[PDB]
Amino acid sequence: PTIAHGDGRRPSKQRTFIVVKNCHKHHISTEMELSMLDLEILHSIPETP
Amino acid sequence: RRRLQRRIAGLLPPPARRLNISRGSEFTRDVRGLVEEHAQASSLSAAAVWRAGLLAPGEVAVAWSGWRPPVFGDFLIHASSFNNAEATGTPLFQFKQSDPFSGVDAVFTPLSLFILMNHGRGLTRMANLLYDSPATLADLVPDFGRLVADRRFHNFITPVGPLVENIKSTYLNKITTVVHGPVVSKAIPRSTVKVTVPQEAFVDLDAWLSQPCPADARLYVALTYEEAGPRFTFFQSSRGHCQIMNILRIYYSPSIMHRYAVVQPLHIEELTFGAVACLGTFSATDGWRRSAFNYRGSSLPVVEIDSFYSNVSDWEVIL
Amino acid sequence: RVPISAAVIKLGNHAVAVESLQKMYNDTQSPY
Repeated sequence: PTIAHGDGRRPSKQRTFIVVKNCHKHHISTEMELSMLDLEILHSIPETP
Repeated sequence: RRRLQRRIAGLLPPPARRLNISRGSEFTRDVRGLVEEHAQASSLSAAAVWRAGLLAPGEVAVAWSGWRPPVFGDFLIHASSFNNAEATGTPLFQFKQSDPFSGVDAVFTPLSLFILMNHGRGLTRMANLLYDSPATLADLVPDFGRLVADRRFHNFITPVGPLVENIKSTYLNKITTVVHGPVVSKAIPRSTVKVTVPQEAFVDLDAWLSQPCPADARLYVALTYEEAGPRFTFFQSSRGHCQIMNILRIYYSPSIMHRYAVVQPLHIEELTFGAVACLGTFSATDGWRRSAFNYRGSSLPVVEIDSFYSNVSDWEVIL
Repeated sequence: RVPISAAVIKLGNHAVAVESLQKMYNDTQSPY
């Protein structure tokens, strides 16, 4: 909104701002390992205590 | 010996090489079990991990098939030495730095590899538009003039294959590249990746000659030594390495006598006319579809080799 | 009738009000 002046000025009309904001994209990651000795026994089925 | 039958039942059946379909409209579960390949990425739950079968040893199997998983080269580079506006599938070149311990390597796109050759003396407009200053690249090679002068620039640059992952860090960039194997992007929507080589640096060699059509048409990168500074050209051929050095000597036949006529090789080390190296294979049918690479200002033509199997080789000298 | 949102202080016998139009002027980007 604007204020109306009584004095002689070059007066401002109805201003309106259109502002946009864009998203960030953060790509978080790690790199864990798993030994092959602990994957062959995982996809097998034993019969021994 | 009865558990042996259960172990061999777990071990025997390969994926079906043939399957008698009746109609394509029915889409039976047998032909779905044929055509399905296990994935490589899934959500972080027990059901998704067990369904994609990532935990199977060696190769993926839910609870060998002619597919090889790729290997990834992990490279740390300075953020100034690389342009983050590069495409994904572009072949890079690690330069072997001369320090004993570095930590930070030095890679080069063929756009960035052009401006090491340009200074001291289209494609060059885009190259100078991407990287503003060559001096921030011409110190990565510490002694470029000597190394070009004694013709030992081919053994200090080894190819590394195309890029797949480029995180946009601020000081020290980490890029990932496929040094060997099936080039496929590591994105959560798994999208394909096309090896991009700029057009003026990529001259075809099948159509340069102008009937037995093979499948694997290799892509050869070629460093040559010119009086106008060295050049990095790219050659696509459907032939053997034995064929490729003969036909590349025939292709460079004017340039060798050009370099000989303007400069006499006064010493013994200036005889080598650079070297070549096989960058890997791709399909000879739908190879090298032409496309464009747009920066913010300009656009150069660039070839787009699709479905590349990267496989580097050592340098074979041209003479 | 309506509450007038303006703080009132006591100075002896008179209870004068204190109000700031700053916020009513900054939303027009004018010089106070």
